[PDB]
Amino acid sequence: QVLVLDGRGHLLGRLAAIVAKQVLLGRKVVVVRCEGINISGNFYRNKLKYLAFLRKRMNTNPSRGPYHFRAPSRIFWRTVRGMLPHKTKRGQAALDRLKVFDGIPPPYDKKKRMVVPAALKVVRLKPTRKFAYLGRLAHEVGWKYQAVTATLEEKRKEKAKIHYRKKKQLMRLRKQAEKNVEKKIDKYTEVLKTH
Amino acid sequence: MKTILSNQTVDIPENVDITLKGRTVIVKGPRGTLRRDFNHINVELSLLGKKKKRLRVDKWWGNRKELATVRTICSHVQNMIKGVTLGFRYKMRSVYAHFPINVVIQENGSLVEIRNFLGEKYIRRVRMRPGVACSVSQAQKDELILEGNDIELVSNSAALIQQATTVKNKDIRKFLDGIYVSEKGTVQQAD
Amino acid sequence: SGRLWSKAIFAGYKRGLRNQREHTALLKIEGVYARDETEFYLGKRCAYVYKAKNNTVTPGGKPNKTRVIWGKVTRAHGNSGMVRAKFRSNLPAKAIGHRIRVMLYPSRI
Amino acid sequence: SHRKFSAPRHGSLGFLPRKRSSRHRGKVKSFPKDDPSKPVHLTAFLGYKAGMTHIVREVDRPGSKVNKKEVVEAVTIVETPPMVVVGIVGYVETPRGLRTFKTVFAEHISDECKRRFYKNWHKSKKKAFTKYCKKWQDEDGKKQLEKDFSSMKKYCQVIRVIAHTQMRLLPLRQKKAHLMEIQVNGGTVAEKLDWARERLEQQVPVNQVFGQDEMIDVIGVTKGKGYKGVTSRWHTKKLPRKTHRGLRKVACIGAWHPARVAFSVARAGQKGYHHRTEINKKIYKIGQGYLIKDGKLIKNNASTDYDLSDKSINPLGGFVHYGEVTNDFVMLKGCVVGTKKRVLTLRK
Amino acid sequence: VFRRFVEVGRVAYVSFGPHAGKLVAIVDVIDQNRALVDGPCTQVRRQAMPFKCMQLTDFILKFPHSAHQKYVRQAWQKADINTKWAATRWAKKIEARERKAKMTDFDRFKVMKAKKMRNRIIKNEVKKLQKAALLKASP
RNA sequence: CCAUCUGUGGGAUUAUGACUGAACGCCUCUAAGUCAGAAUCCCGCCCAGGCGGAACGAUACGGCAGCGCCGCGGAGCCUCGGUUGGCCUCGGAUAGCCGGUCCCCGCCGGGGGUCCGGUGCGGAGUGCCCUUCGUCCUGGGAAACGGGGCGCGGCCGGAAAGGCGGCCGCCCCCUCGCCCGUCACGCACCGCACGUUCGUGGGGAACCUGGCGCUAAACCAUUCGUAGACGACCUGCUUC
RNA sequence: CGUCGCUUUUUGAUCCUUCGAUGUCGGCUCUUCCUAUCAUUGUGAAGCAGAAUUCGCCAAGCGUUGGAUUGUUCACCCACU
RNA sequence: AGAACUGGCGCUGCGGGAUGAACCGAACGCCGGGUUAAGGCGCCCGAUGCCGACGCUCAUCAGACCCCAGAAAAGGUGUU
Ligand SMILES: [Mg+2]
Repeated sequence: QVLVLDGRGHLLGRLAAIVAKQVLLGRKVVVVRCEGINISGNFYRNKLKYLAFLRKRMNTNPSRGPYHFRAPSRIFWRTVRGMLPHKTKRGQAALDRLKVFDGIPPPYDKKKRMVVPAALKVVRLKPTRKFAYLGRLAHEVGWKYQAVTATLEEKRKEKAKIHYRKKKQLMRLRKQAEKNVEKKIDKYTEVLKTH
Repeated sequence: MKTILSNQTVDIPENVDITLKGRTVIVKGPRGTLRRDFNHINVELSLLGKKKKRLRVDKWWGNRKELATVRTICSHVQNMIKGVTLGFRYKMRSVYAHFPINVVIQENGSLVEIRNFLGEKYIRRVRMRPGVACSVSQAQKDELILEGNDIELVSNSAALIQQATTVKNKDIRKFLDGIYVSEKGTVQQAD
Repeated sequence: SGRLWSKAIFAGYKRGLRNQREHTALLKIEGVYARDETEFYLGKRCAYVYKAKNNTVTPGGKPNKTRVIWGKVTRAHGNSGMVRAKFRSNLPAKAIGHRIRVMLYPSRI
Repeated sequence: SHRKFSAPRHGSLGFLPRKRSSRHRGKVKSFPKDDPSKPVHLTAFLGYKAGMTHIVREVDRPGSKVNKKEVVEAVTIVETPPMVVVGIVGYVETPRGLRTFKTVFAEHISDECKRRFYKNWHKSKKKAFTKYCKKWQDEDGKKQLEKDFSSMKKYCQVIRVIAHTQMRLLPLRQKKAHLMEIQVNGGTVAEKLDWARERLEQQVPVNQVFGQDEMIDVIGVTKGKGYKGVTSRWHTKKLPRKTHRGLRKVACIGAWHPARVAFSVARAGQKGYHHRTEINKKIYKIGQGYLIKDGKLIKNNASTDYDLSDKSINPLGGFVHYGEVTNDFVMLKGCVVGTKKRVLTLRK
Repeated sequence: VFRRFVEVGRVAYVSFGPHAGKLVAIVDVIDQNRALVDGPCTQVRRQAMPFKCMQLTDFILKFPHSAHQKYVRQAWQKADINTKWAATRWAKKIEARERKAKMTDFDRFKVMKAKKMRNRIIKNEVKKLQKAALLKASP
């Protein structure tokens, strides 16, 4: 139906190309928590070429023209758009299967999130080299919603502990229950063929 | 080149006990405790053996700028060992021409309120890094003493004073005025 | 009762870079993602099922709005589990990204 | 190419879309920061500028050449009858900005508030809030009305106050209340919200919001001048007399190769009626107006400690184009945005 | 931290490559990413496999530095690696991973009927432990 | 400017000076890790508010008509796409996962010793329903909650887009809602395609069809002049 | 004494474009951009005592005027800064 | 600007060089299947979604493919 990608620990370009192909193949993909997407090169380097991006400004009226987005959701959304044929109506419809969310909204906070090990910083960068966070190059460039998001993450993650705390309550119980066996006639055929 | 490992060790005396959570190191000693995280530096640490307490930092894989940081690790532990038993004391002295420097402390040995520097009206209030102590000397003219456990909180705070007494729009080769550091010592002596 | 066909999306037409070729389609059959493991699906009849507003069936007793375009899997296409298929008409290019329906019919297993 | 003689820009590009603004009542773009420790208080207030006079005050400024002398200052006076608090709005913050949580209005609302909710009060049956008043008195609608204050108290972080003006107390022919929505920047949100349930449909005077010599800001819509030419809209230099096709025009409206008229060039359009915010207007006096009939109402405005007369601030003959002031007023040093009889929101 | 190394004599599992799924004995590390290996009792002969091919196990063998096939053959079956490798929890998992791959359609039916049976049994039993857990907490 | 009034602060940092500190047993602003740093830069303040959204008010009688909500069955019209759902820790990576006695946070959470596992099997290469053709006879094992609901009543949880979820008491009811075994039946349509679900989908027009409600307002015309090229804009219009 | 480069604000060289026509000097007016920085911010260096200067760095935010002669661009002068 | 020798463009499409007169492949009746040249294979964009091999390099102006669309002398205890 729809896949949900957690975005932290991933690279900017390695994730957004895989989103750009999976969204051309008919799926509905939703990338959540695109605040902590890493991007290679140190922070002062990547903050330069975003400031160079901001002055690409049409001279005669900047109102029409290049729309510099600053939230790291639409930074990630604009990266996918440059890897799509958005001037065609097949490339328009590809963007409508992408819905990107910064932070974690309540339709998407209780789903299970997937990661892409192609795009992870742990996978793909050599560990002795420097990387930039997309959250604080957005915060350095006009994104005025870092504090109101990082408040709502710890309100979100505190509610997620008390779920997981009581989940491992539940599976301590059904593991203590399956000690009370009474069923080893059925345990023959699963251990025989990979329980 | 990618050499097989290098390793320095750091011996630990008895009153200080180093425990490590990971690449984070917790150093408890007599005169307090302090901790440093090295989660950027890609090396393993190993304290080995009861009753002798040896810390073994070694890097198995690596290049020449990755080999240069294995000594920087062990030389930061020995500033945590020395500073948690002896401490650090940066005595610094006021040098002045015609105008005497008036230096006082406002807030509990943390804020430093410098006035009459070079005859100027502008006070210069220096708030310090948390963990040092301000103290004007006794039995010495115009000497200021900073004391604490951690060297980088002592030394950076001793740099804020010397940087604040900076002569501007002048010849800096004459007009030698400033509160310069003069001695790098310890709080407890000779241990 | 249940699905007797494997899922596959119609990824595009066989093309160079500028010109494309309409007579051969190419597919991404799902679950198979290498050239070595696509040998099962060769020769399989595959179908594109769609809707209109007029009516036709062969077997169902009453004609419904469903109609179909048949076709078959020809060969493999590159190292990543793609597959090219040659239908009996050409796909309408409305079907880009939508599924097709790959049956199991002409079976050697 | 290199003009030979440097001049600066005519006009500011900071105010660029010289547009008829979409509002007659000035919008507060950004309210003052609110802290829990500081007492609980309103932040803005509505007033109607009446005209200007001047003044004579004893200056006290050590060092200057004016010190301990009399100075005249041009002052504007703004008649502000006390506001009536009507509704309470809470705002919870998102990562897409602030969002209105929900609103609770007063039990029985006034008649001139209801006149704001209609573009034709005469052709109407006046049916607004007739079904919303009945929920304050029907108890099923009431035990959930107190529920919407507890969810207000729990979630939303900044709350505001809907108030309006008493247009019955003014000589204008308008009678529609100007319904504003102003922010309470007091303590924590429970004391901030119990401070507004206590005073629904009750008056809030001006001296309770502002203070004497407490410097504020004026927000208004400018004097609308119409569709005026280049040399009046931007104050561009006129051409010499010999010029064919026109004197009062800008000559070169751009180069060749940008090949488009830039946004940064001066040309003709609507001058005036723009939204502007003044900064740092000092209050000189909070007067109170036209008290009791037990002995006498007492005019007694504009009677300072040296004047001691039965004066009142409305001048001899009444204000030009405004009327005759019977209410509480604020006087402010300097020019202030708007024609007379024009709403403008005073703000801390 | 770094609880198992390569070493002269370290028994390694070979994950991919031409010998995928067989143990080897590391004989000599040759240059930085390639190691001389053999398995005398597990049908893989002497060559240089790359290190990214192999998986380190936790069996060491005390044979000399770069001996012949014979002494490695002695040390493999003096230590009896093959019974110890079957009696480990990691080769049980690669045994279990191939039993699930060769599961026929009739067995997969029989697994299904015996899987959905015992998960009724626990769910009708784990509900009973919930039922007694509140019954402690109700007084 | 020929009169008068007002013009607003934060952050990361550039230059540069430094801190600890290796490489190079010393040294060193640097290689990892730090500090100060500015008419620049980004934001605030301010100007405009998106084929961008909220919150709230009011929702058409008259004389027959008319309109919402809920409960429905009955057909035809138009747009099609899918053929089982996973209902959630944080993260680390030269590291992590689980279970755990003891001293601390209004009968729950913070810690440490201890025991485990780990090319993760308390393994989304996975997990639960399930591949359920139905039913009847008919025994074993399993199980004493029953499980669907038009049920009625109740609670309390979830505001970042809450539009969802959990619990409880009564109830027409089931005591066949599983696994193995006994028995024989159903369209056995005579080898063949678009089958099988989500789905008593989405959107519109009407009619037989039960109950519950609801009885307005925009625009013109008129006036105002805080507004004006014209549109627009700000206003008035009660038998006092 | 050498010697290596950059720029297209000078002039040449060229003749690719326009001869069924691209209105040809300067001034006025107005906008924006470049830095190879005159001033202004923060700095480093002097044969920097101070004052004034000079050489360099980040740096184009902001300023860089009023006149006599002259068609002048340019030039030259008066005066302020 | 002017010669020589061979090819080309002009007369000539097609694949590749983003774009293109001449470059590199290659020449054309209308089609189906097969295969390749030059070129390529993160995603636009067909094909590396190979458990590719070995090294080199960190840039506060990185670099990146004939013709071809930007640079030198000199210098660097930056690494090899
Ligand atoms: Mg605002």
